Amino acid sequence: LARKGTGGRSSVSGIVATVFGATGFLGRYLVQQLAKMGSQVLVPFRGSEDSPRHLKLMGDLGQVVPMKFDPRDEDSIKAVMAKANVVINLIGREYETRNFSFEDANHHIAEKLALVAKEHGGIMRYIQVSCLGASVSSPSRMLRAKAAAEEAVLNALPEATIMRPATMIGTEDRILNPWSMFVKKYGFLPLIGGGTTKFQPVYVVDVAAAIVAALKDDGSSMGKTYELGGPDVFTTHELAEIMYDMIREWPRYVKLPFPIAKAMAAPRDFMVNKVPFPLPSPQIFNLDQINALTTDTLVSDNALKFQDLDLVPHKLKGYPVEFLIQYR
Amino acid sequence: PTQILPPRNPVGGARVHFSNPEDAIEVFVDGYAVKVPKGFTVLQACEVAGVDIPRFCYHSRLSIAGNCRMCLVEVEKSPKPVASCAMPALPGMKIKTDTPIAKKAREGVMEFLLMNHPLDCPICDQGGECDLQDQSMAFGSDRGRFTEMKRSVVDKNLGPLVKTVMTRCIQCTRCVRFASEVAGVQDLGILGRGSGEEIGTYVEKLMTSELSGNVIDICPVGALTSKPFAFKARNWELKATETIDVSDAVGSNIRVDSRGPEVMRIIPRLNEDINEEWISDKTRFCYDGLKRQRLSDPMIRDSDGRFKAVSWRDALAVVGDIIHQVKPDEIVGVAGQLSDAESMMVLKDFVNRMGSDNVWCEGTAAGVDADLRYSYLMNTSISGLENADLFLLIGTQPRVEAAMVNARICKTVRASNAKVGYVGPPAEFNYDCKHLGTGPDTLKEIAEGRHPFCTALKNAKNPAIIVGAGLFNRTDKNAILSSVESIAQANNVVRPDWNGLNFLLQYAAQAAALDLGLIQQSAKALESAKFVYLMGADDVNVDKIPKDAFVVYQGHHGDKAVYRANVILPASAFTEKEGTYENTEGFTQQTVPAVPTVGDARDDWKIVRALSEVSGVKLPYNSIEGVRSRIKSVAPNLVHTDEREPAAFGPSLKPECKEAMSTTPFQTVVENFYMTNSITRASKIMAQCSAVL
Amino acid sequence: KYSWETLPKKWVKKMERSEHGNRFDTNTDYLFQLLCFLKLHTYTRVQVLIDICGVDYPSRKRRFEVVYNLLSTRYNSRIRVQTSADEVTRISSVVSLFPSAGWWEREVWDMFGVSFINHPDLRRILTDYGFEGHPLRKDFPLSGYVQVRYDDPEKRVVSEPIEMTQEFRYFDFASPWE
Amino acid sequence: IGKVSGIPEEHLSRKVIIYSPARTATQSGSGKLGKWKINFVSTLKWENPLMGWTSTGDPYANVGDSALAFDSEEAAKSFAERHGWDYKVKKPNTPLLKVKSYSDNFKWKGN
Amino acid sequence: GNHTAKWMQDRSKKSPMELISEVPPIKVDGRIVACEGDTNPALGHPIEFICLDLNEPAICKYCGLRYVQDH
Amino acid sequence: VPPNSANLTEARRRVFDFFRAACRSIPTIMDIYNLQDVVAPSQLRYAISAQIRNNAHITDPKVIDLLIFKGMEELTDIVDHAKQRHHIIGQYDFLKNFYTSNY
Amino acid sequence: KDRYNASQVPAEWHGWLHFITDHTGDELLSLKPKRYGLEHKENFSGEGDAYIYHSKGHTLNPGQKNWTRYQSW
Amino acid sequence: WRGSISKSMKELRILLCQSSPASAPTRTFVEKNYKDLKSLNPKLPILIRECSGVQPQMWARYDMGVERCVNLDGLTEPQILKALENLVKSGA
Ligand SMILES: NC(=O)C1=CN([C@@H]2O[C@H](COP(=O)(O)OP(=O)(O)OC[C@H]3O[C@@H](n4cnc5c(N)ncnc54)[C@H](OP(=O)(O)O)[C@@H]3O)[C@@H](O)[C@H]2O)C=CC1
Ligand code: SF4
Ligand code: SF4
Ligand code: FES
Ligand SMILES: [Zn+2]
Repeated sequence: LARKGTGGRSSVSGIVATVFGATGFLGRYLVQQLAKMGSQVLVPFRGSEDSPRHLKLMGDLGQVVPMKFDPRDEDSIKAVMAKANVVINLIGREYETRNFSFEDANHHIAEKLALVAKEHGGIMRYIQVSCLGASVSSPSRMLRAKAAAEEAVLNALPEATIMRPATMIGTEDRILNPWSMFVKKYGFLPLIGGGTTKFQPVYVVDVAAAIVAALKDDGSSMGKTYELGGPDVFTTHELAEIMYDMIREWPRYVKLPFPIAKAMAAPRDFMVNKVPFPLPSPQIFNLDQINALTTDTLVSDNALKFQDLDLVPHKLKGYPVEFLIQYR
Repeated sequence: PTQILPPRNPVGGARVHFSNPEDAIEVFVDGYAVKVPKGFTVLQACEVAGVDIPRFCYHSRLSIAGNCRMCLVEVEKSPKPVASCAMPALPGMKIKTDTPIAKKAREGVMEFLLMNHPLDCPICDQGGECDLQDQSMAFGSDRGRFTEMKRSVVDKNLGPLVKTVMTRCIQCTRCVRFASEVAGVQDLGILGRGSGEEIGTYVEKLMTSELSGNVIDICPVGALTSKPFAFKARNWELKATETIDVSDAVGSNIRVDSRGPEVMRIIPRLNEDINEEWISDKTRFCYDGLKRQRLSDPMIRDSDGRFKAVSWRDALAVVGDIIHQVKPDEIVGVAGQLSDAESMMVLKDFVNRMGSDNVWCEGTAAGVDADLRYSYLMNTSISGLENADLFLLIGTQPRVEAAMVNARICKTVRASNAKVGYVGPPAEFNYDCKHLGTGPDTLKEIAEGRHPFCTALKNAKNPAIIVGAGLFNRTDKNAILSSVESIAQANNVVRPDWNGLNFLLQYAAQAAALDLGLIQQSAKALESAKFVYLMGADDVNVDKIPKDAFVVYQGHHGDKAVYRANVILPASAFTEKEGTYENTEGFTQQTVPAVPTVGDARDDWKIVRALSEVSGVKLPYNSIEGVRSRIKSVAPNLVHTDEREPAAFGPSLKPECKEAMSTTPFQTVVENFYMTNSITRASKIMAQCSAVL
Repeated sequence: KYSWETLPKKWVKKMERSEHGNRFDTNTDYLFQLLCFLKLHTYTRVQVLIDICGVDYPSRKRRFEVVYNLLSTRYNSRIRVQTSADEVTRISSVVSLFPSAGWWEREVWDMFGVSFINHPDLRRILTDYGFEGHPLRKDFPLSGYVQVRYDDPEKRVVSEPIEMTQEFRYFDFASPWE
Repeated sequence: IGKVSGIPEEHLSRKVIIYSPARTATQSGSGKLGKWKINFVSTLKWENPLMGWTSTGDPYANVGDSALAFDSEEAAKSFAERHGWDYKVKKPNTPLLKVKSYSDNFKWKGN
Repeated sequence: GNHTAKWMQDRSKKSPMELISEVPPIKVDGRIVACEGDTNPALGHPIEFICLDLNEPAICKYCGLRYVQDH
Repeated sequence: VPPNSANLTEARRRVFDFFRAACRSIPTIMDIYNLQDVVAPSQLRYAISAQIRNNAHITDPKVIDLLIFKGMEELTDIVDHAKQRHHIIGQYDFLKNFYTSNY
Repeated sequence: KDRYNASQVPAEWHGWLHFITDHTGDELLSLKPKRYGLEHKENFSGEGDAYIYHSKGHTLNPGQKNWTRYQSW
Repeated sequence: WRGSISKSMKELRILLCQSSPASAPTRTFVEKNYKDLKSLNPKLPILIRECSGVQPQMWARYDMGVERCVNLDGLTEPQILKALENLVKSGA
């Protein structure tokens, strides 16, 4: 955009972004890309002010302005998107919480940010982030919601990019860090469904590099739902094989039939019932993540891949997984 | 005992000009002999000895004065400290610049100057760059005994350029001499006597003269300061680049004093061969342009009529497509008056390989003769005009266009009593002008020796005949130039050692253009032409271009060409780039980039070469040094920078002549001089200088 | 001064001063030999290498000037033996005579780049570990070349990218007339 | 001596200008002349959008003017050629001490 | 004003330009005034001697105070 | 180490000495910083050789001495855990510029 | 008695209370300037925006000024 | 002396040099030939350009911007004129 600089960390890029999901595992890499290529980031946080503290750095003195906002209350989303031209949406959950349901956290928000950005005429690029294979009739209610979110962000706001990152790996992720700390149940890894799932993980740095690459691009990458798949189409068991290469442990997997898992994840699905107590965020056994685990639709079809962003993803061996060394 | 004395070279590397190596007077500056030509004041006999004598009113360009006694060196056998500025060095004179009597005299005077002087140093615009502050902090006493009521003076209104605080002014008379002599307008005066002395116009009279903004550099005190540079910066913040100027084709030297990304103040700098230490008020206060109305994003035209600030890929793509889908002979490449040599070379090499030959500078009218380089140069150097005996300014109004050429003409009318003849429109001249005639008829009257001034032009030893390129626009340009060269051959003007024939130009690019052969062959270009490619040309008549022409204005400001432009390409200014310029006398300066380009602007040559590669034509070079090698190919004059390359071919090669038009007398080529180009038109200072007329 | 009479004339090669502290601007070859003199000598007993001040004159041909200060706790006097070694001239090291010269010469090499001959453990002492460039030179910009360091997705790591900061404002205070 | 100097590669292909700063036209004093300075063009200076102040990105922003001033074109050229810069020396324009005297103000215009 | 609209975004406290343009000009006797500052010559600006030959008030550049001849 | 480089011959000899030192030290480099899986010994030898060859046109002996000293400094600070590892893995036309900036 | 912190002590007393002077705030209140005198502000550092201070480009300050010295076209 | 230059070439650039020992044959050629050449081609840009030391060349721009470079390093006046004749012939 109106870029006046050389690199970043003091440059300008005319991108005063509001990364709605910045205080999150994908958010810290995307905010660092947007604010290391020298552009403002209006990180909106939901609760504790300690959430975006790790984002006050990685941006030079107001290039990252953490702001407070209530997800269900507008006139605050409009205040966060007051001075903005890019609005990325990383607000998503893999687990239903007693207060915010799957739609009220994946679909009824993305549609709401879409509408309140449409109203705030001036949002040049609105990126919408949803999981890969999030198409309607997918088992996991998280993916059906995330599909409705795409359909409502494109309808209510055309020329709005839609990344489709598959399960993203990296430090502080929700895919590998639960498996480790469950290998700390004495090497016991419960790969569910027998590892027949075929899903294409991707180094979160490269998902961020794609989310920024659709901003730095021209008028293209508007309304075109990418699929940030990644290389080396894996299987859950095979991906676990690479963890045990980093964390020094001996592969001691077990297979779990899907009924056994869905029964093991039958608790923590009474979230709307147990009102006077919030449940502890089901990490590995998530009935909805399991419904997604069943069908191996998490593979990039002939839709737009990283190749349509002049970008090639990193592998999943070596550094893009070296966050596991802290578990040795 | 085998000592190592310092070299003792002149004060500023000052070239000492012996009129002959025989009359070298030898004087002792602090017991160190120095050989100075006959007539050197003691101050110059010390500036030859490296001794810097503190001077308040002694300017080398200006006359000599005793309005203050800050120098007072003690010569050997005089009863009183002699003012060094006026005492001519006599052979054997012993000058003691640091003897206790000299230092006490300097401290005495610097106490008197700081006695009635107000404590305005914090609020003084020239607080850091002050002769009074730097002479008090170096030669004047550390304390002042005057504790009484200083005198104070009201602030005279001297126009929208020179802010005046006469209380600070020390009445050294330097400006009242500069306006009387160099500027030659005679408006300033030392009204009154005693401490009540007040410098300025007795009646409220804006300094209507151009070239009168240099009084601030002349002024050794804050008193006279740039009102545009009201207080915006300080003498220490300003990072200085030794750039050149492009407003007028004199190509005056300059220091673009910039603070960060913007040009705070444009100040002259010594270059004895173009502008001694003076720059026109068109150059001092055009810096305000470079920050107003700048084009910062490449805007193409949508399906409505308003612009759309697309990126560079899209704008270059649309321009390339529209040149691919047009007939070749319909491409024209009008190049702006501020365009450097490189970008004009790139424009030529682009619109050439596109199958056209319709590139030309903005000012050069149809059928210019750019073959022989004397035909558009000031063959006699701008310094050479100091040796001229008689001038014949054929039109050319040199006070208006090429103001430093007129400054040299006025200096060499005052110093050596030269007499000028003027065949042009009725104008106002600093000096005695002796207007001859209004039209070309009186030019024939001189060509045929039937004029009372032809007998003057004959008898003069070294004559000069300035013919402004403003009369190339007339249809009978060959006839006028033939009569000019007839006057030359008749009065022995252009002779092997003088070459008094010289044409001045009014556009900075015009010399470099006519050097690269950027000639408008004829009309029927810019008409029946469908890819007009204005390269920063605002003064091109956009009423000539056909309505269906896809004008692509690669300017940096845009006044009227931008409104017509079907696609804009924002370029850099003259300070933001590094462009090789050629002034009228053939001197080839080279600007040095001061401030960063605004927004998403690019270099002129970069834009044209990128448009070339987008539009398919593979152009050999890809850098600034490459295109300078291409210039060396097409015109090596514009590669040997900072060196004038005289044209070794007189007018005896121009083929033949025609008849000069009786009607249509010489027309004023520059109407304003305060709005001559785009930088100057979009400025907030030049506009409002319209009151200065 | 007594020290100049006894000293071999060749050792005080280039220069010699006589105020603001006296100095023997010597040659780099005769330096540690000159430092051997003035120490372990009965009438000139310095024994104390106070300081080794690298000084960079860009306009010289021998850029640097390794100014060895020397105190004489016995005779209560201070002599400043100097040298001159450009960027690629290994100069003799006097860590063998005054063992305090170890760190001072590490600092002279770090800041400037005047490598020291047979100096054991000649390793960058002051600047950063991966520091490339020699700071206290003149041509080394104040803000450094690549010396910003910020945290990033390469967690627990501070990168070393190219530098960008509010531009250091150099003020041209220096006035004419000196 | 460019490679051993630790300067990064991208700043040894820099194009400098070895000028001699002309006299400040405002003050008629030659006490700052004859100090040749390399001029790393260093034109890229944006405005840090939080506060009004500027913000360079080139490391050689100030050292061209500040603290790096030689005393002769030969030493400055030797410096900019050791380090491998592409120096274009811009000669300093010096003044002619033309003979002038006081008694020329009171010249007689004959009649 | 417009200059004062560059540094002050409050726009409720009176702009210093108005605070000084609303103070009346000070009558005096002679043709030159002192305006050493507020009152204490050491807590004000360097003494600025102003000329009152004109009819209109001549402002003190440092303090904005205005003086008239009062003949 | 005294600059015995009174000629390019001794300097080249000690260049080969430093090259042999770095090559025979690559084992510990790969061990301490864990590159035995990302990089091959052929590739690290390739990089060291491309370094020593990138600066091979040095007709000055003392400049070669100083280059070898900087290289030994780099190595000794890579052998020991003085510098980190995420740089060691990194240590191992006109139009496309014009579109980005003006420089 | 709750929510107190330093810097709530106005300038009239912040002298007497740090022993810099011996003039109680009831004595310096005849010296506080009436024309430009401003009440204290407790140093609202962190207590929500529009109480905290903001520069003129922070994007939280109402009226975020643009510093581009060049006036675009 | 050729006449058909304005209809074949687009411009002719002769990079003689001011006062070199060499490039003097080029100056003689121009001095003796340019008057007649331009009187015969009243509109062609026959560009004469000076220098300090540039080898005396003779360039020529044809239709589509191509350029023949003929170096007159030692060619005499008739040799230079024959070179120009070859230039004119190689464009038509
Ligand atoms: N993690 C993965 O492996 C995959 C994730 N994705 C998608 O990437 C995006 C970001 O991922 P990641 O950062 O790991 O996700 P997280 O679950 O860690 O949440 C990221 C952000 O979402 C915000 N958020 C979530 N739900 C709500 C809500 N109801 N109201 C307000 N804010 C909310 C969080 O706020 P707070 O921190 O305060 O809770 C945080 O800022 C999501 O759309 C996610 O589904 C794509 C592929 C798979
Ligand atoms: S001219 Fe200005 S800065 Fe210099 S001494 Fe006088 S008041 Fe002070
Ligand atoms: S106004 Fe300036 S130049 Fe004129 S007499 Fe006063 S101090 Fe000298
Ligand atoms: S300047 Fe020479 S004495 Fe006044
Ligand atoms: Zn006052």
